[PDB]
Amino acid sequence: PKHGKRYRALLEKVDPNKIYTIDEAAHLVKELATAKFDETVEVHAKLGIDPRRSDQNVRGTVSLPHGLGKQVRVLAIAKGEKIKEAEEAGADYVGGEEIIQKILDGWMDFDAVVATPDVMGAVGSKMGRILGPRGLLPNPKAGTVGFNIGEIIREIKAGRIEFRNDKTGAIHAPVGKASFPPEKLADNIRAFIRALEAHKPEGAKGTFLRSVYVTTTMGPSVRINPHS
Amino acid sequence: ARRRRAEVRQLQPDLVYGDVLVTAFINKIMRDGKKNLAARIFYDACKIIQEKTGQEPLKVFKQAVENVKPRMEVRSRRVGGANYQVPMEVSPRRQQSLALRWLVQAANQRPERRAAVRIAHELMDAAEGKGGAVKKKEDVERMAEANRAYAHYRW
Amino acid sequence: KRQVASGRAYIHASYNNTIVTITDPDGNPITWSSGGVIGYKGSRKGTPYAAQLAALDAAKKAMAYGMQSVDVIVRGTGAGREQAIRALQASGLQVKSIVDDTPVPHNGCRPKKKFRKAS
RNA sequence: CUGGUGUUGGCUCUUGGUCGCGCCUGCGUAGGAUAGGUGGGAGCCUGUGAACCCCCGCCUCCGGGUGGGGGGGAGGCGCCG
RNA sequence: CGCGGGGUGGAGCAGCCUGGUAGCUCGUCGGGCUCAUAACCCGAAGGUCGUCGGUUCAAAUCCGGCCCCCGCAACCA
Repeated sequence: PKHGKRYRALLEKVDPNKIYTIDEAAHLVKELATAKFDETVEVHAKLGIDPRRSDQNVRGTVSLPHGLGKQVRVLAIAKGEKIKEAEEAGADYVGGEEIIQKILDGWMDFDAVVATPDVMGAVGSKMGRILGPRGLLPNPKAGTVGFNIGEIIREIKAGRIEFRNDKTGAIHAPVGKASFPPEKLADNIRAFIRALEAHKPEGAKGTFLRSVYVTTTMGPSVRINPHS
Repeated sequence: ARRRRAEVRQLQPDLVYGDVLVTAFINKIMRDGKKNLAARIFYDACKIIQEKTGQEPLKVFKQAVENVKPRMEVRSRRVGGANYQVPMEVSPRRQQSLALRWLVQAANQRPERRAAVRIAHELMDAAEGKGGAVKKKEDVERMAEANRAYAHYRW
Repeated sequence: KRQVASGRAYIHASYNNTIVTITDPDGNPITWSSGGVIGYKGSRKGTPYAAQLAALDAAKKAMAYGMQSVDVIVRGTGAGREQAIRALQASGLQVKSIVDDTPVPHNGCRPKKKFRKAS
């Protein structure tokens, strides 16, 4: 039919009109993660803004207190002592100056792509037309720019994520997995809600937080309470 | 031809491949009875078809006169002080004369030095279907099957 | 919206364009078509080929409307007319029957001087 | 001249533009098709009937997406390419 | 002056909105064609997407300042 038998049974333990604070949501998402693998906890929401202008288009970063649990393979396009700086801190691919010569025919997606301030004249024409809207853009507001490139890679491998606003006007980003207890999920979902409060654009009027959903990869969502 | 139905002029089998069609194409390749340098050219073409494509030249030539024959066309014919461009399938004889003549004309609008390579490179393209000669076939049928409004005057 | 398989198809064939309407059993337009609806304009509308297309187009635009069988009624003259009937048939419809209902005055209004050559 | 109200009351029908949601849709081209967009995903859809054969509601930029009933028995969809 | 819609070949205009697509049409021009021309049909010269900076690994697009046209109701000491 329209739905399933492993999906719909999850539509019995959650009332949409019953606002489950991140505690009755972090206790109920522990009974939504039924999968061969270990799911995640997709955290979504609809902000009170306008995604068509550039005064309220929220974006940035934020480290979650417990992390995620899903390892991300971060690489680099260094310049100087920032080639051995990302290789002492822990990086898969690093300072090869222009290793853009390998990735120009093929490639089966690793995870990340960082750089630095001086390789901006040609770090736009080589691999600036490929990963573009493929969310791997070395955007400095995204957190992938700077001479401190090996210092920004020990937190994206140990917790920190990225929440960007899309064309429509919402804010996504995972805050853990499905095997994370009621303490690791609920406390973490609190260090990402400040990231939407503190990064809250200026020209945005009204009650910024219209909604804040929290579900599980292949499971139903809960219109969780905003601050708690 | 106002009395008898004209009279189909009869060709003379091609001395190398047999077919009468062959010599006909040459008759067009020709200018001023220079039937030799005329004939000559046609073959030299095949020598390229042979080296450029391991396909028998004849087998190619035939298939190039085919993929070009225009199945229908437009011919003027007034009825009431108006020149409609009525379309009607074309005689299987004219259906050949056209294709042949065009393959020749086209083969002379290409930027190729020796005449040989022209008739050759062209033919090879008439078969594949992508040629300047194949072109008219298309632009002569796009004509009819467009003016198919005046069809009803099929004299 | 509503969908009914039984129908009635009208052929108003004139001189400058053949036109056809397809109604329901009560005679209410479900959809219509004409030499103008198709790409044609001007004189080549009155031509039969146009009539055919019009009929076909009318059929399909009537078919996907829940049609299956129609009652044909022609009116007028002009080339197109004929082709139009034959077109409705070999087109996928069901010509249940054809009638020739051309309007004729039992001598009423005087016609224009064009139509009055019949002095 | 005119809109709103007051004097101004009964009885059904019709139907918008908001806003309560329950719910339903999307395609230039290259491309097996009809890929709105961001985030998640290496996994789920079937014995509460899957490949397909028959029928209808619906939508149409008419290729085809969509969802229920009824034949039938175990095969689908995607990562990857 | 406050509000908001966009400048794109010679001209206009879809793309924007929903990121990476110079697409639609006529003039131009070589040619096919026909008595002649339009239509039809192939091929091509012509777009810094107003401009300037940033956001962009990529911007006609998101975009901050901005040149100018349009629309707009008010006001006018």
